[PDB]
Order: sequence, then structure tokens, then C-alpha cells
Amino acid sequence: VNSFSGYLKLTDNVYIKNADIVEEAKKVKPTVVVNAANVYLKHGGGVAGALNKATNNAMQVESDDYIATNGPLKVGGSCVLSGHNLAKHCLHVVGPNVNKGEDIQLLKSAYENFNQHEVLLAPLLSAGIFGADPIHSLRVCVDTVRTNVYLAVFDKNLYDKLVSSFL
Ligand SMILES: CC(C)[C@H](CO)Nc1ncnc2[nH]c(-c3cc[nH]n3)cc12
Ligand SMILES: [Cl-]
Repeated sequence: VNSFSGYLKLTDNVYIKNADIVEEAKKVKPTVVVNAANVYLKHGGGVAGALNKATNNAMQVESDDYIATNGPLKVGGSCVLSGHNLAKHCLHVVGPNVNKGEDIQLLKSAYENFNQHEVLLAPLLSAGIFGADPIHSLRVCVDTVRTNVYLAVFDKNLYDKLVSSFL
């Protein structure tokens, strides 16, 4: 039993809750929170901007040093950094940005990063301001992630649509 409370079970390993991932992270302090990152780790808006704001910009400072040392991530790739005050670790995962014409097939590669962690709190990758269909993102998640994933979706109307259309 974990500290994740109030989730709906979708499959053997995938769970979902109508909540701000930031607030869920502050409450649970999970081992891993996933950030919906871009290749430059510029956490300007969406989930990333919200997570970074909750760290008082410490996530951005750490990220800028990471990029200065290592260069940009790949679309579909990830890196593990500190979770600051939100979690032990933050897994920064880059889903394809559909508004920029990036290959949506890279969404599966992005979700594969989750399999390196036994339990994660996560948003829907490539959805939101990244422009992809959230119903599709949830499907790729369920069909790719084999570890235990707790999905937080802040938008109530979207959450309702995600649940209603699942089985
Ligand atoms: C990725 C989308 C499908 C999904 C739709 O809700 N976005 C989120 N999911 C989970 N937690 C979230 N927190 C915020 C937030 C909080 C303060 N500013 N922005 C957005 C957001
Ligand atoms: Cl978003």
C-alpha cells in the first residue's frame, strides 16, 4: 500500500486521479515525479512551469547546469534530476510536441522511460500545451508502461472524458 489516495484503477498497473500533479507531489512526496519536459529543460509553462514554480525556480537552476554540461535531451528521452521539495527525484521526460510537427510515434519511446522506475507520479505526456490528443496519450501509457504509474490530470472535464472513454 502506498500513500496515493483517491485514485481510480484503470489497469493492473495504471491509476488516475483528478488533481494538480504539483499538489499531489507535495502531499505524497513520491520517489519519482515525472515532468513534461522539453529538450532544453526550459520549464516555462504547462506542467513544467507549474512544477518549477513550486520549487521556487530551483528546478530551473539545476536544469540549466545539466544542459550546460550535457547538452539537450532527445525527443523521447529523459534524465533524472532532483525532486527538490516535491519528490525524491524528478524524471524529466520529453514527449513529442505536435504543434512543432514532432513524430507522435516518439510518444511510445517517451513512456518507455517510465519502465526504469517501479512507481511514478506522472502527467499525460505530449498532451496539454504539447498539442497531442490526451485520450491517445493515456492509451499509449497503458500499452507501454509496465511499472506502477499514478496519473494526475488537473482538468476535471478532461479527466471525466478520459475515464468515460476508457474500456
Ligand atoms: C497535461 C494535461 C493533459 C493536463 C490537463 O489537466 N495538465 C496537468 N495535469 C496535471 N497536473 C497539472 N498541473 C497543472 C498546473 C498547475 C498550475 N499550473 N498548471 C497542469 C496540469
Ligand atoms: Cl499543459
